[PDB]
Amino acid sequence: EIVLTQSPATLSLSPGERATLSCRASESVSSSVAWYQQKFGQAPRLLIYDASNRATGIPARFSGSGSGTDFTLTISSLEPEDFAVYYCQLRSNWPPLTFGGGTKVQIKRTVAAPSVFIFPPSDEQLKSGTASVVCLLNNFYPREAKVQWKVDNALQSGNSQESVTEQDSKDSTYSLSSTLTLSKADYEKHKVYACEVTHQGLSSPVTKSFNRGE
Amino acid sequence: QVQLVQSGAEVQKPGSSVKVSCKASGGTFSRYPLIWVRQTPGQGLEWMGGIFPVIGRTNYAEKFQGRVTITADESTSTAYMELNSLTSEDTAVYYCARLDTYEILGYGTDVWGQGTTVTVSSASTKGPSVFPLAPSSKSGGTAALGCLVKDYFPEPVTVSWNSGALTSGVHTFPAVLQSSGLYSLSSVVTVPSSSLGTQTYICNVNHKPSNTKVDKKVEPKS
Amino acid sequence: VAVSGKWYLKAMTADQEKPDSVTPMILKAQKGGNLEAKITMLTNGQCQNITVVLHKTSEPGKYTAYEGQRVVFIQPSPVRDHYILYCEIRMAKLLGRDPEQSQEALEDFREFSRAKGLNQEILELAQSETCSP
Ligand SMILES: [Cl-]
Repeated sequence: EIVLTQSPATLSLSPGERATLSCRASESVSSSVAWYQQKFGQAPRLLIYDASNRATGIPARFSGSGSGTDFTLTISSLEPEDFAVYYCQLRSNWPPLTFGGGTKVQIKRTVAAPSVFIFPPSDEQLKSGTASVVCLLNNFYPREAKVQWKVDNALQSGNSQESVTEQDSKDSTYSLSSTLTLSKADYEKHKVYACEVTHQGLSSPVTKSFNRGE
Repeated sequence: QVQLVQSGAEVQKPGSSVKVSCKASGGTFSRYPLIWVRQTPGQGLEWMGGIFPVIGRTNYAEKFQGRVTITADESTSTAYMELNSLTSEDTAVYYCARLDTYEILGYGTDVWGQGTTVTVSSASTKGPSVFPLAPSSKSGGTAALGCLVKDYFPEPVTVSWNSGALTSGVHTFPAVLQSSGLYSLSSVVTVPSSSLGTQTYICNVNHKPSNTKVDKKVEPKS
Repeated sequence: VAVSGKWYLKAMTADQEKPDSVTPMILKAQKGGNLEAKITMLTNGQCQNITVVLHKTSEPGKYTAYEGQRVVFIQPSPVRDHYILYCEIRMAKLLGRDPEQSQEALEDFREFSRAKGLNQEILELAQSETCSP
């Protein structure tokens, strides 16, 4: 197989800054490299083909370079609309046509710890036999954050799902929700429900808790 | 100008197969690589395989070798991707693309289909239940509250607050597909805690597939 | 457009009866559809700069050159990163990304020439990045 490595996988910049994105093939592939832009929820957009050729309509600030193993996409000066994920891909008459893992170009801002909120299951929900407990991590940066659930101090595993927002257009932060799902039976066996949060911006982990039954 | 048109959105049960079509008009694939690419929600692009006329062969990525079959039918200018033994992790957008690689040097006129969403679930169309995420009694003068939109299928739902009059501070999270085959998502908002007595907060949920609507008042619990 | 591509002329044949050395071939595509190919060749102690303009046809991979009088067919080889050019004298040429000979590409190029009825004794051209009289 041939693997394409895109490293770093995140770049945090701002309008006015140069962006230099790297794509390294695991062995020589001559000039057979394409670059794509992709914004959240949209189709991929071809920028560069044959390592150095702009697709039609692509602005001049986008340039591709390299031959062999080491390829580069340069955006000479970022515009607001340029914050997106960028992929490289082998593109040729011959297989394989592997994609790189992507480099996310985001807006830099200062570190911001999450504001954490815990929400008990509603009485209405409990009636039905299931309990959802929700933990909100609001307006943090950067994106890396760990959420751990503890029930009567026992670490939970396998019974939670997380979802994250796109970077906020106004304040450049992320938010995250974690939902712990239990049967009513299991929920009713324990007292203390806790959400424990670790993040670059927190000097100690932050916990929010409730005792089952206000 | 060649266009690729894919078949529409599919819902398939775990264990079944899905066969997605890709019809070319204005041209054919006889001299050009025809490839399939997928993207799982919020994740990256993965090449699945393709038909490569220059070597007279269809080739697959390792990850999909033995579980995907790619074919084409000359007479109908149609290419196909069949994925067997579906599991929830094959829930994705699948794309076909014709690559403009035949000329020694060309203009990069690649053509992509519009994408086909495949959702792997045992569920039937079902409207959501909406539960309050009640503001805590206990923070810079601000409180977080929200709605949990649980147990709907398929995507999407829409959520507003106060009929769209409340937009500041709202975060509506991407849905998660639960093991039941049903979706769940949360919408939250931060508001002034001084407001909690006086201002009503209602989430407006719309699930067009079921023609259902839920409006839920969210208030401090007694 | 002003799209570009770099290549090596590694082997040639024709239906009739030769550079001592060649530089890489460079192709430039122009808004409109035409390609321009440039290469330098060492012949009789002299460095000749060759330019050929290949004019679009309605068929991809098929161009006209030399004031309409030559028709040129360009197609990818089955062997990775090689192409075959066919022209009608009637001649064929093997192009590659790599200056070093590929035996596989050469073998395919032989079978191609036979199908076209060209001389099957293929001439392999020596490569040099610059041309020294
Ligand atoms: Cl520009």
